[PDB]
Amino acid sequence: NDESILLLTFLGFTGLVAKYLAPAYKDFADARMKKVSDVLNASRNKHVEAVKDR
Amino acid sequence: MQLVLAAKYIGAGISTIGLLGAGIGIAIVFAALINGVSRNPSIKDTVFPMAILGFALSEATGLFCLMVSFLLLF
Amino acid sequence: MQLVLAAKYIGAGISTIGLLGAGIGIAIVFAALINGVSRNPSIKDTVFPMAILGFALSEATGLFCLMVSFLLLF
Amino acid sequence: MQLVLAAKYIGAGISTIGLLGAGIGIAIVFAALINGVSRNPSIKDTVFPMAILGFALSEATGLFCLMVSFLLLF
Amino acid sequence: MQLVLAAKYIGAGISTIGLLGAGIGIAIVFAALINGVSRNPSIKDTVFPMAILGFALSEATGLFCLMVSFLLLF
Amino acid sequence: MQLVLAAKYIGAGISTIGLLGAGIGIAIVFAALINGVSRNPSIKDTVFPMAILGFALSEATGLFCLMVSFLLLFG
Amino acid sequence: MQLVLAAKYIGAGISTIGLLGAGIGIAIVFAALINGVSRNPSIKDTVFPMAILGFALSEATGLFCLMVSFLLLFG
Amino acid sequence: MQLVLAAKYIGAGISTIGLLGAGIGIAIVFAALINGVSRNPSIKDTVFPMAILGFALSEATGLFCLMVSFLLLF
Amino acid sequence: MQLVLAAKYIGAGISTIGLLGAGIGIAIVFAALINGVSRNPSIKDTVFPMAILGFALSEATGLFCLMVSFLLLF
Amino acid sequence: MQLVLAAKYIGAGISTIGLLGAGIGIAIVFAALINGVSRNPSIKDTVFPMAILGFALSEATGLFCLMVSFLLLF
Amino acid sequence: MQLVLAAKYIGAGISTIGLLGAGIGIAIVFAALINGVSRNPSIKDTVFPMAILGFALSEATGLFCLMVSFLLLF
Amino acid sequence: ESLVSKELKDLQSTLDNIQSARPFDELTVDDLTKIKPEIDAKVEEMVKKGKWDVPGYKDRFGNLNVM
Amino acid sequence: FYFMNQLTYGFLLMITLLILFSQFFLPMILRLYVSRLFISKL
Amino acid sequence: LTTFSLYTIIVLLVITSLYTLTNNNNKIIGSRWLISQEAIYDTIMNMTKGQIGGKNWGLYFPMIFTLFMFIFIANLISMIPYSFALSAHLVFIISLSIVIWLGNTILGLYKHGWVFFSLFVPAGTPLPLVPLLVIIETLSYFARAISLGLRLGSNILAGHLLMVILAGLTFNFMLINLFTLVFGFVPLAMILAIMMLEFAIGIIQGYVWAILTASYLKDAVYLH
Amino acid sequence: PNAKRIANVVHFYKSLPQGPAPAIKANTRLARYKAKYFDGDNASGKPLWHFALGIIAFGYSMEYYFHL
Amino acid sequence: MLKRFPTPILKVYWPFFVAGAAVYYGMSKAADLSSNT
Ligand SMILES: CC[C@H]1/C=C/C=C/C[C@@H](C)[C@H](O)[C@@](C)(O)C(=O)[C@@H](C)[C@H](O)[C@@H](C)C(=O)[C@@H](C)[C@H](O)[C@@H](C)/C=C\C(=O)O[C@@H]2[C@H](C)[C@H](CC1)O[C@]1(CC[C@H](C)[C@H](C[C@@H](C)O)O1)[C@H]2C
Ligand SMILES: CC[C@H]1/C=C\C=C/C[C@@H](C)[C@H](O)[C@@](C)(O)C(=O)[C@@H](C)[C@H](O)[C@@H](C)C(=O)[C@@H](C)[C@H](O)[C@@H](C)/C=C/C(=O)O[C@@H]2[C@H](C)[C@H](CC1)O[C@]1(CC[C@H](C)[C@H](C[C@@H](C)O)O1)[C@H]2C
Ligand SMILES: CC[C@H]1/C=C\C=C/C[C@@H](C)[C@H](O)[C@@](C)(O)C(=O)[C@@H](C)[C@H](O)[C@@H](C)C(=O)[C@@H](C)[C@H](O)[C@@H](C)/C=C\C(=O)O[C@@H]2[C@H](C)[C@H](CC1)O[C@]1(CC[C@H](C)[C@H](C[C@@H](C)O)O1)[C@H]2C
Ligand SMILES: CC[C@H]1/C=C\C=C/C[C@@H](C)[C@H](O)[C@@](C)(O)C(=O)[C@@H](C)[C@H](O)[C@@H](C)C(=O)[C@@H](C)[C@H](O)[C@@H](C)/C=C\C(=O)O[C@@H]2[C@H](C)[C@H](CC1)O[C@]1(CC[C@H](C)[C@H](C[C@@H](C)O)O1)[C@H]2C
Repeated sequence: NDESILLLTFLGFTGLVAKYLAPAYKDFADARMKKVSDVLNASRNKHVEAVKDR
Repeated sequence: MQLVLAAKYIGAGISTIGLLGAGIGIAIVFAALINGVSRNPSIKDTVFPMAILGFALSEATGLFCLMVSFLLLF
Repeated sequence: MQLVLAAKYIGAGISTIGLLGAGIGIAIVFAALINGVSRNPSIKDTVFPMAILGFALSEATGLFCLMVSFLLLF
Repeated sequence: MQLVLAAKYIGAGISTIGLLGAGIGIAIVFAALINGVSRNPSIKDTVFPMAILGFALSEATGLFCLMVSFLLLF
Repeated sequence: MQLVLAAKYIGAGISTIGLLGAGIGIAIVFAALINGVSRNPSIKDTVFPMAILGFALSEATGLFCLMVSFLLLF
Repeated sequence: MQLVLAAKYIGAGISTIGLLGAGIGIAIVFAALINGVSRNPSIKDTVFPMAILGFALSEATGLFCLMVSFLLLFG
Repeated sequence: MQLVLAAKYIGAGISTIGLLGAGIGIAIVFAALINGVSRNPSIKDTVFPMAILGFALSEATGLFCLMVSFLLLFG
Repeated sequence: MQLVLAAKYIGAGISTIGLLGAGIGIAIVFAALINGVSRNPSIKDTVFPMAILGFALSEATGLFCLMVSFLLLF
Repeated sequence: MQLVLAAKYIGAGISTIGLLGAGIGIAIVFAALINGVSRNPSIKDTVFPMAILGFALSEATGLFCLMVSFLLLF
Repeated sequence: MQLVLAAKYIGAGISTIGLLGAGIGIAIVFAALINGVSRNPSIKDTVFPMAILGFALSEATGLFCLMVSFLLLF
Repeated sequence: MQLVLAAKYIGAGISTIGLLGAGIGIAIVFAALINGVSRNPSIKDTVFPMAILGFALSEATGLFCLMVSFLLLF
Repeated sequence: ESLVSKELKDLQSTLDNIQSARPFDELTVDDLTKIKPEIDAKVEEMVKKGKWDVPGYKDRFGNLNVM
Repeated sequence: FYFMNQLTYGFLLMITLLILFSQFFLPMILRLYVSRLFISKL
Repeated sequence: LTTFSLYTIIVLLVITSLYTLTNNNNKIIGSRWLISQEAIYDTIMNMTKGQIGGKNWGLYFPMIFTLFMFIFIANLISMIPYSFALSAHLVFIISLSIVIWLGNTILGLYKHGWVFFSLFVPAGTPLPLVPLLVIIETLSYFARAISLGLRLGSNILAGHLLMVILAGLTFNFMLINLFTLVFGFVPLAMILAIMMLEFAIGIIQGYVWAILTASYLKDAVYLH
Repeated sequence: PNAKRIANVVHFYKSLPQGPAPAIKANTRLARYKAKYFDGDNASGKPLWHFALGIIAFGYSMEYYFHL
Repeated sequence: MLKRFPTPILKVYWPFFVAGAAVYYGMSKAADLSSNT
């Protein structure tokens, strides 16, 4: 079929995606996740420290 | 009249490449924009509102040849 | 015969690609405006009128191009 | 009859060189981008979209010509 | 008889695009004018008349081109 | 029909020089890249990917030209 | 014989766009003039003749082009 | 019937100036290659491989045209 | 017989705008001249003979162009 | 079959205008060479070889386009 | 057979504008040469032979072009 | 004398409750709305006026946008 | 043939998405913004 | 039922499939699937903040979002090979552009009445050309309308058809004698690069739509 | 001072201990799909690819219903 | 599920819907008058 070559191109593209972009996007999301969670925990930690200092 | 339609078709053809400046002009505007904001950062929101206006005025006249090509195809 | 109207159409086609120069020229006008204001912002208010001066009557010569096509189109 | 399709084909041929505009335009955009990030390493973000933005404005103009060729080719 | 006036029309068409030089240069003049007046503001009164000088005796030449078109249209 | 293929061939001819755009463009891109890496020694690995980015989807336009010159030539 | 006058007319048409050269040329000359007089305000009368000099016998050459068209419209 | 080969030959002729781009293009590269060492005599053997690589895959563009010219002559 | 002279005339037409090149090129010489003395006043004795030398033997190109056009005309 | 060699000739006519690119580029090469050696006269035996080699290699633009004509002339 | 000579004439007509870039290229060389000698006035006798060398072979493109025009005229 | 004896044990009970009731890695905004209607009220006023820009957010929380 | 088809279903979806986004999906994330900033500021 | 209507239902279902199943029972932590829409929201927010910059600027922030997502989604669904182009229809895209343009005009007329036509006089100009500068913009104002959409459509129509035409290329390249199977990989990588540029001509063109219509709302709401 | 104290004594008392959000048998013949692919733990892009296959099938079936 | 918030979609975006209806009516005229080609 003619258009089957286009499906093969799409398969190769998504293979390259799952090989390169998927782990990079995973690492970016994990970095942002860790930053947000750490700041969210530090807010409550400083709140508890200021409550104990009172 | 199996001759004038071929001529108007090739006339839309020659009047298609008139957007050549639209391919070049707008770009060099952004060129200076990249040479403008990268030199002085804090003029971004001052040069960009007129940069998009220059783009609009550049694709305005860079498109009338293309609509001439449209209306000359039909 | 049928050679007059076909040639009129192809002439309206050829006589429209001259706006290339007007488009490139107004584009470099905006480019120079950007390159100049980013070096000294406090002169924009003085140079921006003259700039849009230098814009208008630099496109006007290009504005004739499609006009010459219009009277040749009909 | 056997003249209009040959004319449509040669019109698709003549209208093809309209992509010259994009090839000249997007190039100086990337050139100015490289020059701006070269003399200012920590501004690339501020100028990374604004460059490729202009790309999608010049590239598209090129993407005009050949499609006007395509609807002239068929 | 029917062959010569159509050729005159297409001659006006091919000769119309000579305003390319006007559209480019009568704008490069203002581009350099802005680039000069931005880096040195107080020289406008020294340059701006002479500057607009460099416009007229240029664009008029380009005008000649298309007025030839008129004497080739009629 | 015995005449249309000659016009197809000359159309592929006129629709081939459109890579003038790519030839000028990728060249001036590499020229600006040379200038940048010269005036900034420690930026190469930062600009060369982007630069070659500004090659690939900067040359496809020219490709379009000859693929026209591939379809009107053969097909 | 009925083709020769239309040929002369379209020749006067094609030979008319040569003043593109003068239009760009005198313009770059005046651009450089503005760039020089704005960079050194004490040079005007020193560069103004040459500049306008660089004008005339440049654009006159371009003029020659269309005067060919003149002698191609009737002669 | 004698029109098809003459058309092939004039088509090989009209498609000659595509490498026109290369004719200027690659040269511009060496231009920067000269300006990349005048203001920076130190870095030579690092910019030269990049410059020759750019030369190679820019000339390739010049070719993709003269091989079309070759296979159209045949 | 009645076509060869019309061909000679249109050939003199198509061989005319080559002086286009000189028509631009020579000008930039004066440009550098204005860009040579504006920042270095006492340099005329060194640059002006060289400038006019270049001007003359570069305008020789357009001279040969239009004299080819004239000899092909008659 | 007298049309085929006439067509070969007229197609070789616009195959020699491929050195346009050469005529511009192999000249801007020496332009950049001059603009670079004047900034640092001591680096002459280092860049001149380099400067040339590019001239040689980049040349042939017109030479490989002018061969078409000759090949196309004979 | 009465067309081959007219075809040679008109092909010589469309083989003349190939020196176009010559009329620009070599010219701008001298421009840079001015920028070479007016910037560093201690380089005239050093790079003037280099300049005339870069001129000669580079104009040689226009030499080839117009001499092909001659040999096609006859 | 009794005011401090009450206010100290109040904060002591608060600290003893917060030490074992911090599901910050799995907290739900529904619980915040159920304990704080101020969140919903501020969102409602912000949408009605249109102050989609939330001040004091970009400094400690990066905008994370493409540009 | 299908000008009315495309245009009418497209406008239906346009009004649908306008109301849908503006009423549900922008403010549901604005809620997350406000919750984070309210836990930070306290 | 129409393929286009079913494609509209697909767009709506995918948009719902970007937030509803994304939200892990209303968690503050902002899971990975939510970070995509987080970034989209932030890059549209910080865009339209600096574009129009008005004291009351977020009021039109909903539309600048819903005009983007529609274009961001309807140009990533048809990316699947065995599908049909959604946005390549010039009629519908130009109609949407005309709708937005006429809405902006009516908004400006209802907000400023007579003085709304003060946009056509940008800055100080000499007298003998005061109407002239208005002219080009006079016709340019409505060329702004037709072009705004005509660009993206003419991109999408030029994109998908492209991926079709050269497809037949590699189809007509591998039915001649089997010796064509050697070094027949660079057209495959060329189509790969075509899809690479396709994704750009979708996403970055949606961005372009958003930024141009943001500038146009700025011009229609404020008088320079 | 007093403001932070009177704020955090109210913010904390109703907050649930730790974790605990299994929601019994969270399922509805579609919800499981979300628990398998759409939680903060897995968050893998596979469904997109899966959804792609859907269109890769759907249009193909539509192909199977229109052209072939 | 998703809590509904009363956000202004009518008292803000009325001219856009007016223009949409006007373009629908214009296309009605266009495809009821030019559909005979
Ligand atoms: C072979 C491809 C090109 C380069 C390859 C290698 C050559 C080295 C290069 C540095 C030069 O040729 C050179 C400097 O080395 C060189 O020519 C020297 C040997 C020579 O002594 C030099 C000092 C010159 O004076 C030389 C440039 C000529 O004498 C000068 C009058 C003009 C140029 C000229 O006619 O040469 C051309 C040129 C080399 C060109 C370009 C040659 O070649 C000639 C012969 C082939 C055809 C006829 C071309 C036509 C051209 C217009 O395309 O003209 C050849 C005829
Ligand atoms: C073919 C793939 C490319 C490969 C890599 C790029 C660089 C080549 C490199 C490895 C060479 O060694 C070189 C460039 O360094 C080189 O030639 C030097 C070593 C050499 O000493 C140099 C000074 C020369 O003498 C050389 C310029 C020759 O004298 C000169 C006659 C070459 C002609 C020319 O234009 O070269 C091109 C070029 C190599 C180009 C580019 C070659 O190739 C040719 C032949 C193939 C086609 C015809 C192309 C494009 C056009 C002519 O169609 O032109 C080929 C014709
Ligand atoms: C080798 C080419 C040129 C010769 C000499 C160049 C350099 C030497 C230098 C000292 C010259 O005398 C010169 C630069 O001063 C010069 O050009 C003068 C003669 C010139 O008159 C100049 C001083 C002026 O007066 C100048 C201010 C005028 O405005 C200018 C329009 C003069 C006339 C002119 O351009 O005519 C041309 C020109 C002389 C040109 C110049 C010829 O010659 C004419 C002769 C007839 C034909 C038609 C040529 C063709 C044209 C394209 O060159 O044009 C001739 C018709
Ligand atoms: C290899 C090409 C060139 C040869 C040598 C180049 C460099 C060496 C250098 C020392 C030369 O002698 C030169 C630069 O000084 C030079 O060009 C002189 C001969 C020239 O006369 C120069 C000093 C002048 O007098 C100059 C001020 C004149 O205004 C100029 C119009 C001279 C004549 C001229 O251009 O004629 C050309 C030219 C010599 C050109 C130059 C030829 O030759 C002629 C010969 C006939 C044919 C028609 C060619 C074609 C033309 C396109 O080159 O033109 C010939 C017809």
